[PDB]
Amino acid sequence: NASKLANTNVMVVGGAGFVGSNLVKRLLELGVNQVHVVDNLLSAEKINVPDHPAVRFSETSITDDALLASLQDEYDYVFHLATYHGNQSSIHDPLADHENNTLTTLKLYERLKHFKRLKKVVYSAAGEETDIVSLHNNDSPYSMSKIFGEFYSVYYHKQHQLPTVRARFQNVYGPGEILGAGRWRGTPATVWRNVTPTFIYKALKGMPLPLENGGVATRDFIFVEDVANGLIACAADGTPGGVYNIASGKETSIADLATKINEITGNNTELDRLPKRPWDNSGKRFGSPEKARRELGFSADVSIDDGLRKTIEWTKANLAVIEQIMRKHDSALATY
Amino acid sequence: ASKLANTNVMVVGGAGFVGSNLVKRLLELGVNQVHVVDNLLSAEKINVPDHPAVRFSETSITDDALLASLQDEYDYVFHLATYHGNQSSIHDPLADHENNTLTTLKLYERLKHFKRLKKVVYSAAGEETDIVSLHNNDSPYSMSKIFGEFYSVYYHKQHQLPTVRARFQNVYGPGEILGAGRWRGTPATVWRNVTPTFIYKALKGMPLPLENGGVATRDFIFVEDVANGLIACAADGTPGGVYNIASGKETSIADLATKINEITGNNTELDRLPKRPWDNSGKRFGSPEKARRELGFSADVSIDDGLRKTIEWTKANLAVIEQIMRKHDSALATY
Ligand SMILES: NC(=O)c1ccc[n+]([C@@H]2O[C@H](COP(=O)([O-])OP(=O)(O)OC[C@H]3O[C@@H](n4cnc5c(N)ncnc54)[C@H](O)[C@@H]3O)[C@@H](O)[C@H]2O)c1
Ligand SMILES: NC(=O)c1ccc[n+]([C@@H]2O[C@H](COP(=O)([O-])OP(=O)(O)OC[C@H]3O[C@@H](n4cnc5c(N)ncnc54)[C@H](O)[C@@H]3O)[C@@H](O)[C@H]2O)c1
Repeated sequence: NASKLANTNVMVVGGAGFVGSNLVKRLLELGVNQVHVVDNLLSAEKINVPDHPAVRFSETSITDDALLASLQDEYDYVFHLATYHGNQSSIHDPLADHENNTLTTLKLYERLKHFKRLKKVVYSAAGEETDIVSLHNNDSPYSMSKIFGEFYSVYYHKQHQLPTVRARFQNVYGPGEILGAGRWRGTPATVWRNVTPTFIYKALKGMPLPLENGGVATRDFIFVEDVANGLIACAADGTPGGVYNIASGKETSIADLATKINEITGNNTELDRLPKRPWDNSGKRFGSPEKARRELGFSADVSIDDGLRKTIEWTKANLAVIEQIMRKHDSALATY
Repeated sequence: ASKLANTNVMVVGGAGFVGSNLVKRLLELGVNQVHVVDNLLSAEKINVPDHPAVRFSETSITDDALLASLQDEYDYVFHLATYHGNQSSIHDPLADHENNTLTTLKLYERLKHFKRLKKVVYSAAGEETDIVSLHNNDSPYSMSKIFGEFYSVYYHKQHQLPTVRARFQNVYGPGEILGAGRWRGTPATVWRNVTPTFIYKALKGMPLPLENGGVATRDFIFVEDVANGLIACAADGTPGGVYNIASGKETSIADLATKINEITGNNTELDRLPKRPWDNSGKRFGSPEKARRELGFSADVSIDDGLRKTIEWTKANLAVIEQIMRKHDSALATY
């Protein structure tokens, strides 16, 4: 049913970003009529927005009142991917997080509530689906903002029939995640965004991979192209008011991540890994991909090896530009 | 309670119903100073006493200049501001967010630097658990109240802000003024809650608009008990903790109406129906046992006594209450 999006008008809030740019690429592949990207480039690079006849780019916050007022009821689908990137940035400035991570969703939904052409509004939430949450689980304002967007998604559906679908995912990696993308957001994580691109960049430079705690921790990585397809499946076939895990169902240890990256890149430097013991990942739960498979026919099948090969090829091909982007934060990094 | 003697206290939302009662009790307790911060969005200035120990900032707590001007000179902060209430919030979720979610966040973001604070008490909505459903929330107001609990837990864990969440519901008593504040979009601005609506109507000798035979029950709690409960939270509540401040006693709306009529001498009819098992089934009231055990707090004002006090206050102030109600006449007529 991904062809349901053929010849439709789509908005992608946060569409200049990592997941967003990949979603935009896939929408254009599927033959959408128009993509309206709304993105303030707070954590993104304009090089991730194509200069394409189906792509309209509004370089403005989705909280901007004038922008919101200017929106017309001409969208079939909306993908809400904006966030304040990410955990560490949000701890550093909870008010910057609120503006770009909680208020975004509320103001977007308040404008959309009277749009009648809307078939689905897909919200990227953070990471068997249950709708019970703990007040204690939340390590950052980012994590609270993500949860709050689910509260809003449920409310706008119940009260106003906004056809929301919540897509939960975690540990996305792949082409288009640029270290240093966007503005300085307070901490070194602006540069070193996530473990996979940090390790790829370091391995391409022939640097030893800074492996923490022997790399015993595991993550369910998911390739960004699979996430894009999962978000599309939610739009086309997800139940309004509903939620879906968009997940690989496969765990990789950080040590094995490092090893694969080193092997593919030919980075012949040491790795300080340790054997996993029963106490190392004992509490850990990963999201089941079963609901999305059963109800949407969606399966995230790109293997970690194939995904890493693609990501590494893209990173190598763009290494100079990535480095120019990272370097803009040299001063802020030095004084942190 | 006397732990607060001679302390400096801030009451955000201190001009409102619960707030004004809390401020009165704090003064009785002999606090050094109360700083009330209130934009009067749902409140009346006559609920702010002229008293040498009260300072009044007629300003939103989200105002940056006000926040920046605050100094680390408070022993206790009571955060009572909200966007009153469910109905208003549904009408305008953005007005709610500004006065109900953003309030908490910006307040906490300022206070996290303050090391004189012993306790920060947040009035949340109604054994205590910290698990919530994404589905339980009928309104933006409801979401904002829950969000404030999330923030309270976070700021304690991350920044050691000594928060205590106080959960209550169905407060009634002197100082709740029908029509208080600005028009917030719906007739609930006037007809705020069932108790003051019924008291007012009974005093005017009008039939009480009892809905569905009054089979619904509520755990009403008298406002002075809520104020003492908040104080017990401040003095002795565990940082990061939560306590139900509750009566543990249910009254049907039909019995509420009957009592109000009996006290006021309102001789008009009442359409009551008998309560059946399927009428309140599964409705849960908050246990007051944790607050009793840990803080020695119990809410002992009976419904009969509280209603008497409330009716007396209303009768005493009926003229001013009506003048306050009447400012919303045009807005009511067009709703
Ligand atoms: N990458 C992951 O592993 C991961 C995991 C779980 C959930 N998510 C969610 O997926 C979404 C996309 O994340 P990402 O990894 O692509 O990060 P990203 O930072 O690359 O993308 C987010 C985009 O939002 C934009 N933005 C920020 N504030 C805005 C505002 N006020 N108005 C409009 N646009 C704004 C940024 O400039 C950026 O382009 C986010 O909602 C994120 O929380 C991501
Ligand atoms: N009355 C009840 O039965 C009840 C039940 C459960 C929880 N509560 C909570 O108790 C607290 C007090 O409620 P109340 O019944 O006294 O209502 P209220 O409306 O009388 O008091 C709230 C006060 O907050 C003020 N306020 C609004 N926005 C503000 C802002 N931006 N900055 C500063 N002040 C602002 C209002 O002007 C008002 O004086 C609220 O937090 C409410 O959610 C009340």
